[PDB]
Amino acid sequence: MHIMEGYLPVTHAIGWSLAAAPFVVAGALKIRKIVAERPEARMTLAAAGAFAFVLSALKIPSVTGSCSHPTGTGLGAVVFGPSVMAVLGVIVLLFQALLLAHGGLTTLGANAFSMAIVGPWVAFGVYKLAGKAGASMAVAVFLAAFLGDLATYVTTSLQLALAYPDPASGFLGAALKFGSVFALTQIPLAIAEGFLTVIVVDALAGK
Amino acid sequence: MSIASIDRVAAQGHWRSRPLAEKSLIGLGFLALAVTVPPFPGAVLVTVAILAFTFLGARVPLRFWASVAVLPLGFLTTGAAVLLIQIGPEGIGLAPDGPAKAAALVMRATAATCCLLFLATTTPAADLLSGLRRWRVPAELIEIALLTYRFVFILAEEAAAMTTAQRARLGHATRRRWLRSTAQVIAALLPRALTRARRLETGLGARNWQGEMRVLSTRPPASARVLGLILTLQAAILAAGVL
Amino acid sequence: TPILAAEALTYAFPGGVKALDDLSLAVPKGESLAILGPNGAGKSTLLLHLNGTLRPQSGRVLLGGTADLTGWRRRVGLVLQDADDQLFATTVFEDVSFGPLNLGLSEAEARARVEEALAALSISDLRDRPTHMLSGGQKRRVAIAGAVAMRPEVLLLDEPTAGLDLAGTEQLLTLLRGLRAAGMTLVFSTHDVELAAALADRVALFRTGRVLAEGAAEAVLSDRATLAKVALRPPLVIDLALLARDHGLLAPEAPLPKTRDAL
Amino acid sequence: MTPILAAEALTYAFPGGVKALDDLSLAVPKGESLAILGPNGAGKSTLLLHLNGTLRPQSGRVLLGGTATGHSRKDLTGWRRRVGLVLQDADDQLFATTVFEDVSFGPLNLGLSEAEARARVEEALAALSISDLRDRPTHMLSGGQKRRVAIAGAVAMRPEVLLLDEPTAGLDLAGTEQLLTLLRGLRAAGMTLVFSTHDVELAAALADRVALFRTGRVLAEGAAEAVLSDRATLAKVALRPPLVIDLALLAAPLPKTR
Repeated sequence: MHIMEGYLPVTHAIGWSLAAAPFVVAGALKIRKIVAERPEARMTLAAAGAFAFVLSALKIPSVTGSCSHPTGTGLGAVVFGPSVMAVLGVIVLLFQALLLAHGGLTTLGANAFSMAIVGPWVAFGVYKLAGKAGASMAVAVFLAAFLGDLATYVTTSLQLALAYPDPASGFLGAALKFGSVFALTQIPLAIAEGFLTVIVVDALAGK
Repeated sequence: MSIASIDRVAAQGHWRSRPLAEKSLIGLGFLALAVTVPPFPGAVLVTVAILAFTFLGARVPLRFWASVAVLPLGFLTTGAAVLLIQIGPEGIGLAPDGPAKAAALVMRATAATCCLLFLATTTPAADLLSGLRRWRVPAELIEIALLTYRFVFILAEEAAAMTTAQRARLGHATRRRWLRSTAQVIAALLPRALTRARRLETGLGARNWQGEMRVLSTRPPASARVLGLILTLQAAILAAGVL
Repeated sequence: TPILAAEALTYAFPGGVKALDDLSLAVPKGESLAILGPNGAGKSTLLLHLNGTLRPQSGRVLLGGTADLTGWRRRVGLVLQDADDQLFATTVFEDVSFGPLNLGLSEAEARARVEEALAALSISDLRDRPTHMLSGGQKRRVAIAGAVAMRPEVLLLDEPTAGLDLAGTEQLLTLLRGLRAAGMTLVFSTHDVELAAALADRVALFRTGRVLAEGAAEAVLSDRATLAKVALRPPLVIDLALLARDHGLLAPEAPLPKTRDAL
Repeated sequence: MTPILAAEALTYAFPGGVKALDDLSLAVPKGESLAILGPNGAGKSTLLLHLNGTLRPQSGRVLLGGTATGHSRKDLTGWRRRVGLVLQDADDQLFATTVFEDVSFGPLNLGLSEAEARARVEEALAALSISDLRDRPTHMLSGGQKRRVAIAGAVAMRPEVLLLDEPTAGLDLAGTEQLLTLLRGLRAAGMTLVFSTHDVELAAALADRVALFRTGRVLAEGAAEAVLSDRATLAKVALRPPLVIDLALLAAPLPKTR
């Protein structure tokens, strides 16, 4: 799900780490003011953070025989703010790379674009519109990690198209492909955690 | 899953005492190369360089890391296979020159990942996070990030425990049961966290402060000695790599 | 004959810590086994191992005398020291019900196996308590109840008196002892060795990874020398009564005062 | 002479709630080992919380050494420097990526440069016999060890008074006894020990005088001599005596005639 280490060309790694920069700075300038406003912020945030990582290190039954680790994108959406997530996603992503050895440093920032910036902002629009579509809190969370999980698998497929066009079919070449090779894999996922985050948001209200 | 294995290794073998200053060069340097270096000449002798450093320089017992290492290899087996392939208005085919553009992808990544692995086996995530002291990233977010690393292992522990308890009591019988359950470990992990935050704040208020977080580190100062030496080596293996 | 055995265990954590180093162990039928030792000795590892929470590098356990386990966990339950990790759901009934129901137990058979559970444990309704609203004890009791609701042959649990008081300890002890009375095979691990004698009659000393001594609940607690290896001393009186006996014209030792008099 | 930390009332509860800390003005006399006692729900964990300043009681004032501090803000910073808290759960005062990095928090937001602070830390680490646990990470520490650290990080600042809260919780009699030493050693250096507990025999091992309370007021505050002992006095609270000697009708750390 994450782009592994140095699987991006330096033009693009830095390419995306400059298209993330404007959004990392954004959140980190309000994290700036939250900690300025209320200094214990260092603790609610860090705890928010250390949740998502731990969340996504856990395992979940896939629709299919797969056994994937969820991706807090949808769950961290309805609870914490998206932007706040902009910085945290980056802070979570380090450890998934530093510890799980599943991320990557060069790609971190490429990753941070889809999992911290695209995945989330999208996960709200679903949520809030399904909210103003009249749908129940039940589904407005489900579609939110689902469509939201998609928005990664899409964005990460597109960054792999951009950095690896098609030998033949030009741009969209690798698109549908990547869109298809990681397409048996994550749409078990994007469905399962889509329910997972309903059960999860289930218990939250009740406590 | 997770990942107290790697963390504790990174704080128990020969090279964890010796400065962050230069393991974050050996690491971040050779990383930078592999991505940059044209591969066939390049990331081949980089790999053997960082690999030497990893197993010979800082003997790391694994040897066994590849348990750590492999988790990547299932992801790119496909990525590489994409390049192998495909497409047009024609059912069909292998690409012209797939197996170079693929084996040039492998050697680049594996290399950069051995750079990662080196960092992630010898430098503890904590150190690397204090290093951003010396570049931009303002103090706060380092404190938070040093604290996020902290709660990650005082939530990992309660999570293992919880999963364990369900797992008894037969957490595990159906599959849907397993999902259901795991939710009951994630749902039941957010407030525990938030609260664990606020008993932190009261606890620290002991000292005449709750926020801030200035700490004193016990790392050493990598003398500009190994500085020069390492830097030269890398720049070399460049030059030669760009040959 | 053994109900729960263990081959030279071998399990170690990283590269490798070798928390457990070739330790064979055995558990008889309807007992009270105290795996006595130092703290951070990872007795807990052994326990988890016993309940199929862990597979070792090299591992042998045993059932009715022989090497899918949803039979295993069934036969043998578990209660980890901290209660709150073990109590999931909202009210008391849920936690108990959930275990038998987790089991194919139909509404009406879980109906009546949460039966003894609450009773035998001595919680008393009310019922409630719920997910949380007390201190710590009562919680230990409910979790323990949860273990028992499931056809258990063997009960694995660590420190059955950690953080608890003496009154709490006394009550729990009484219940555990009674539970012994139902023919249950209990296995507990403990700092406090008062607790051992206050419950065990077979005691296995646990060092490094290794059961260096076992099997006379008294013997182990009277072989002072053995105790010093793992840095423990014998229970009060017995230690005294060893001493008292040395000076004391002493044949037998009794926790209630046995003191000689006059005159 | 005048007590070093005496608390009025002090008074406190939850708002919209049952009692929290009636008016129990316990006075401690510089250079002893008081042992607040009972099995909790009494709120010893809460008492301490006012004796550092964590909690502002609705009414009560505690006066440190001779007179009364200006809480609500600012002053407390001073109070803390004098008075120290070691909570039950060691994971509530350790953020603390390694041990050294933790302890060293103290003297740094305490008022001191870098070299001297390091020096001070190094003192406390040896003051709890953890100088060989200096640069290994906290969550990789046995339960006892991390109290020793959260105590170290506290004795790193130099308080006169050191509050503790259940300082033997989940320790084996080994690690319990070798603890004892390390803080008898502290009072011997001159530090006022104050601590909640419920295993009674501890106060029979470290305490000079003992406090007793249920409800919220302290009902019994004298020597552990004729506290520990006067069972009836014990009686009102749920407990019983340490073993000692059963009868004195003839005519804590083991002695014996026989």
